[PDB]
Amino acid sequence: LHMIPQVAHAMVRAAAAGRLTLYTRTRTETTNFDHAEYVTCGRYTICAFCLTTLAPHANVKTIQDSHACSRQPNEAIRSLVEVSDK
Amino acid sequence: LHMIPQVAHAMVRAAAAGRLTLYTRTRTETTNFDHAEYVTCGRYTICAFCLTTLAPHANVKTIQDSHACSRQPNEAIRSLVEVSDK
Amino acid sequence: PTGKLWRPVGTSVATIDSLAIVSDRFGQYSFVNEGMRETFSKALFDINMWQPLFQATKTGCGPIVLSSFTTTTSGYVGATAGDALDNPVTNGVFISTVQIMNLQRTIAARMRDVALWQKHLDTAMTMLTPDISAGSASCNWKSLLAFAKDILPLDNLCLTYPNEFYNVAIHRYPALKPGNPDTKLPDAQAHPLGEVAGAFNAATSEVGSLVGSSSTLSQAISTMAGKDLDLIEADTPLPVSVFTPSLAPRSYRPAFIKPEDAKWIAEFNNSSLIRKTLTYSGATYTVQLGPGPTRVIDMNAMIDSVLTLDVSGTILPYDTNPDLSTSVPAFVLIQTSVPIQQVTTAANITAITVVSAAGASAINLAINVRGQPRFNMLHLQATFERETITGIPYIYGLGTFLIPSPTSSSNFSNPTLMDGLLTVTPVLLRETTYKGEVVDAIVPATVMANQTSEEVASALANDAIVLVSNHLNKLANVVGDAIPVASRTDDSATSAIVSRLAVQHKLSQVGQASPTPPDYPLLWRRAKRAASMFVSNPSLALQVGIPVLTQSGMLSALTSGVGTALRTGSLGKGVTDASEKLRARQSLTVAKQAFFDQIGSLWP
Amino acid sequence: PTGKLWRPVGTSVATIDSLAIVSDRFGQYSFVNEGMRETFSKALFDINMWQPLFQATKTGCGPIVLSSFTTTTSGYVGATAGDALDNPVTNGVFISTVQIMNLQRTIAARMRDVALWQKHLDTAMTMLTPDISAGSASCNWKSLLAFAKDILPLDNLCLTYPNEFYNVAIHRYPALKPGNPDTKLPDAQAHPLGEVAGAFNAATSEVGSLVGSSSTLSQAISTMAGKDLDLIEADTPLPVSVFTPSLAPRSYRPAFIKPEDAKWIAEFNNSSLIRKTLTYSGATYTVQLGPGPTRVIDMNAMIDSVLTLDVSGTILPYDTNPDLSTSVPAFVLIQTSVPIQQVTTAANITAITVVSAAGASAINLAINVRGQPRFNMLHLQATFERETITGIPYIYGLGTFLIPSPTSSSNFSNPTLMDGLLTVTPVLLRETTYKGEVVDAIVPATVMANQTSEEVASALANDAIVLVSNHLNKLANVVGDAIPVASRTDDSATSAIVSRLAVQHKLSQVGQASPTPPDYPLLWRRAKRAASMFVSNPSLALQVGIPVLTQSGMLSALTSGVGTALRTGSLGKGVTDASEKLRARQSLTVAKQAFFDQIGSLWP
Amino acid sequence: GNVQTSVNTYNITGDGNSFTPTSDMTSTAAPAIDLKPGVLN
Amino acid sequence: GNVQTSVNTYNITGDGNSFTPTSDMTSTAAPAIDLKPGVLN
Ligand SMILES: *C(=O)CCCCCCCCCCCCC
Ligand SMILES: *C(=O)CCCCCCCCCCCCC
Repeated sequence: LHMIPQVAHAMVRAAAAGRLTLYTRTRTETTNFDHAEYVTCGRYTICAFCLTTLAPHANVKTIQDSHACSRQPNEAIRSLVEVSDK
Repeated sequence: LHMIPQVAHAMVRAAAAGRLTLYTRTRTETTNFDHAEYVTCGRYTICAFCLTTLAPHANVKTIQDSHACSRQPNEAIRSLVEVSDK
Repeated sequence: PTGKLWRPVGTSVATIDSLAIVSDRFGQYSFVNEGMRETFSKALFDINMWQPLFQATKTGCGPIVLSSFTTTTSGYVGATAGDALDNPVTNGVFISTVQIMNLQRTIAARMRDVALWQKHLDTAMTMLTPDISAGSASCNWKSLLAFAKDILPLDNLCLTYPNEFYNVAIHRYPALKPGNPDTKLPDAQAHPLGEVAGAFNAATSEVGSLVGSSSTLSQAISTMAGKDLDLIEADTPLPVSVFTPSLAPRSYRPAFIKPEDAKWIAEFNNSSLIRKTLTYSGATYTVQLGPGPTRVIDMNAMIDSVLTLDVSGTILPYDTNPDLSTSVPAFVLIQTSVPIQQVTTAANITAITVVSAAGASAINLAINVRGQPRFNMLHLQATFERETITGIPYIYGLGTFLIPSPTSSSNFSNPTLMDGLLTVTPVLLRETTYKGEVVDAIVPATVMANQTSEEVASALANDAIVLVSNHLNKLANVVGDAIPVASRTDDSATSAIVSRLAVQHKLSQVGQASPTPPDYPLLWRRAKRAASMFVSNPSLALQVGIPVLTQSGMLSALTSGVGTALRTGSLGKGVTDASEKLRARQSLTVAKQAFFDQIGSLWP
Repeated sequence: PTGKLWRPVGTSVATIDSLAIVSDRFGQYSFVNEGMRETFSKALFDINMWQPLFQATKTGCGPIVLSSFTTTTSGYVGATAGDALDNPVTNGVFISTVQIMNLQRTIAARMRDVALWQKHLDTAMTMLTPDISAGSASCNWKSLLAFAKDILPLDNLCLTYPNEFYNVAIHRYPALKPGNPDTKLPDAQAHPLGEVAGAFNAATSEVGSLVGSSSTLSQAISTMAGKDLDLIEADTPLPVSVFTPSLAPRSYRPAFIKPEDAKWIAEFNNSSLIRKTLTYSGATYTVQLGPGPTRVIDMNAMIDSVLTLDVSGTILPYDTNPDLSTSVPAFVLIQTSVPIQQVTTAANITAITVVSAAGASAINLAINVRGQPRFNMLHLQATFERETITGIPYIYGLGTFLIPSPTSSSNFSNPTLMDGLLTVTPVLLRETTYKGEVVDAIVPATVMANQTSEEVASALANDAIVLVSNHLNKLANVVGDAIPVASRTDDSATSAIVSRLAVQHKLSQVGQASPTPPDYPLLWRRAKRAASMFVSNPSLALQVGIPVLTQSGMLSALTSGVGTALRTGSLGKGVTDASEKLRARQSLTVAKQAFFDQIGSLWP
Repeated sequence: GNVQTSVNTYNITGDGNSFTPTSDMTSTAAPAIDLKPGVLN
Repeated sequence: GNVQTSVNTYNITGDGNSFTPTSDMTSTAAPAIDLKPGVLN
């Protein structure tokens, strides 16, 4: 089973005080969501394409994954971070 | 099973406003509880000795029973009637 | 022996493997055991009878001998090589498959042929009751004939072949005795082909009728073993299946049923009103829970059924409180936080779902029937499901009103449409309900004398009570039917009970002066009305406070008596009141003789 | 044949009924099949060995020949007339009951006799390690003897009979080779009575030790079939019994466990405080539910256990808020109307029962340990029972404080004594718990990669998780033990997994450019650490987010591999690292030879 | 449907089997065996 | 305990039976039969 809603409760609390760092496929952080795949807190890591938990810990430089797709609303948590980043 | 507590809810509502009365073993009504056995509302009838339901009809003149025993507090419903009889 | 015939395929030595169903170009020869020839002979016999009508009408094809479909093979005949080895039959009589086909389609084709004629013969035969059941009674033949020459409608077949049907008839009605050719007089005895059968059906004056009294017994015996009347008050878990509950959808009238009289229905007994709101189809309505207690169907303790609350003919006072009109009546669930019967005000009611509203307000659903506008018969209806209410500790089904705007006028109204005739239909038999809980097994003995007067009539369609009532009801018709629990004959039923009362009243006398030697004439009579009161209203045995009937012994006792009682009736059980029964039959034959007397005069 | 011998009681013709256990004045002759003589001979053989010590000490009574307890009867020998008929044995060797008694009490009496001496021989034998496992190593006999002449304590029995024990010894230690009488020199070969057995235990340098490697396998095979490691990740309901949960009482530290990390523990997350009251033993106390969320043990989803909340060493700040002192700490149930996590204020809490208070206030239970007064180790403790909470939708166990008078001081305290080490012990194994519900069967595969890091460590003693952990743990010791999942030997375990990764990564490559031909050197190595990470911490396979291990294939796969892997180990499985293992044994014999060299000098 | 071979004279997946109801032979074993007291004896 | 008679050589309620454990014969059937691969063959 995908997510395990204790994970999603850590998504919103990291996005209601936006610490969420969106990482691309080349393991670099961006803030645009278009090139980004990995989503951190930094407790949990989720690739935005397949939308599954990947590592309990953060620092996505040490994660192995094989998925490939496109756009994935919810952008709403991504939108909630930049509002709460102020 | 004895009484069926729908019966006891009819005891107290007949004792909140005292209607009940106390019938003796010779099928005459008294108000002393010492010579009395049968207890009415007048929906349900209960002999005070064995304390079981006997006939939902009253007129305890038409009830057959065979029990014989003494000492039966609750006298409290008997006491609540004469206070509420005023 | 029985089954298909086999033969040693490996030859000579027939072992449990050197056999093989002797099949071939005709199919497989199946053995025709003694009794199975009785049937096909009894079937063909009933067709040959119509011989005179087959020739007359050039149909048929000669008499059908069963010896034309069989053969005289020989080998081992069983159901399987293994067991067929123990039935060496020599020159037995087997019928091959392709033959088992003709003896079939022949008896079928001929059966049509006769079934038709046989119908004409009848509209004419029974058209003068050739059957009396006490003494005799004639009717001078001339008249009789010259009479039916009339009545019989022009399209019978008894007018086209009189003594071509008559010859068939003479063999079916030992009433018509043909006049012997060489003495030109009747015969006293009547010789119809059904010689024996017809002899053993006559209502023998000694005992009603063997064919009757015999069946009324085997019939009861069937039930007794079948449904499982035995074990009727067994004290231990029993799968609802053991009660074969079917075609079981009982209907009520809640908003009247007291909450304690039937666990599946709690009420909002609160001081003031509890007006809540809910956006249903855009429009915002207000559920009321008005002045009175508003009894609502509880959802837990409600076996996933098909609740269909009908609201018709019931008053609809939109005339006075205009508040009522405009509100679409609708069955709605109500999830409350705090348990009902503890739910005080609106903030307490979690949510409210309109599980089924009625399109069009309360002023189109009306219909004036003398001032008091009634409800045009309409059925609102949910489909409650055990688990759609999982977790949810408190939730209630309520067929209320949904007022579009609460007012002062509806301050003493209380829009519960529950006064209507609700009809719950358990849609999932496996699960029953008892005392408010859903179960998979009942404990019979528990449900005896455990309900109150109305804790029975208020039972919920397919709940222990309704099951431990459907059961007694069968056992009630076995006694009512077979056993004579309705005469001063201290029958096996009222007798099983008497022995319990004795053994019971006898030990209650043990210890203490024993000043009262058991009665018996009074015990027999007390148990007679006990067994009788049961046959009468099977239900009672569930209500607390019923003399005798509700003591643990009885019933468990009764049935096991009635049980062995049926398994011994003899055949002449009909000897009971076979005197007045006889005298009544003579009474009829005297009046029927009176009829034949007119047929005899009018049509001379 | 086997069993007692029977004989034709009806004489001559022996049918399946003309037989009868041939009993008599001696009891019943039971047949002594070939192998059962191996035991009683092997037992007596080990006693005869001590012959030289039996005569020396005038005990015993001559050598015990097994041919003194048997006989040479003949008849049919089976377990029952029916089957004994198919075992006609002539002049077989049977032992009568009364004999089966002596061969028993003799081997028992003698067994004591020797068991004693045999103990003295030992404290002297092993008292100079007569066993090396690589190459040889002597120790000039004179010294050796003249040495033990010392060490051996004055109450042995090897000093009272030197060459009466020596002769017994020579047959047990192929180390002591007696000097031949007519050439006055050793023998090279050593001939101890255990000639073969002792040959097959030597640590053979080719492969560790046959006796070892053989058992370590049959041992693992036992478990594999026993507990039911097979079927370890079966996807379908399994009775808890199938998991033989025993000696299983896990302890925690709630008031810390997040509610979502373990369903059996909800919290009162409410704004302000919720001071309630309750007359306990006359005195009126106030349960607090202070400032923080106060996580409480939920009662539903709590398998009728034996909750024993220990409160010791934990802080007890009666020093600051004096309010805390005077209050007897006590585990108390709390029935709330509205569901917790929705229970706002006091009027919401139905009732509160002190299921177990601690006599004496919080100022006698204390004990100063450097300012911060702690709690004198004491155990409060309820005995929750599934049904004592029937109906009651909401109820929670809370080990709080029961303040005799709430004050401003205790306005930020929150007296939950749950910070203590609570120890629940399921007292009714049949029922397990999963995701908050009580069940009777688990679905293994469901519990894999379904818990979180701590949704495992927070498991409730005897709940699916704790059961699907106790299970993997066995299977984890079978691999850890038998299979070599701890060397670069790509063993059967890490091999079963590799085949899954391939078949898996291979189809995920099907459809689309297939630009990546499967790796394999990388797959072998990835699955090696997967099988290895499992043996390591069996638990992990339950946590969501573990590489390989948590895909449905593995485990179900692993086990069934490890399975067949054990059923083929051969005997010489010990060949693994049997090189360094060997070189290490020679290392020891070189150091032990060094010892004998001193025994050889010091005591010349 | 895995091949058996002798246990029973017919394979299920055997060659040329054929499900095909005929209004003519209504499939039926033996349920109504009479055992009632009078009728069994 | 109703009398049987021949089914089995002993009646339970039979004459002079006797429950009486003896430390000498510890009651035991055959549970530990060895079947493991190497040991069964
Ligand atoms: C092998 O067993 C494959 C499954 C084919 C038959 C299984 C049972 C379904 C067909 C029934 C045949 C016998 C009477 C229904
Ligand atoms: C008749 O069946 C009366 C009951 C007496 C025996 C029933 C079973 C209890 C005794 C067991 C005997 C066999 C081994 C325990």
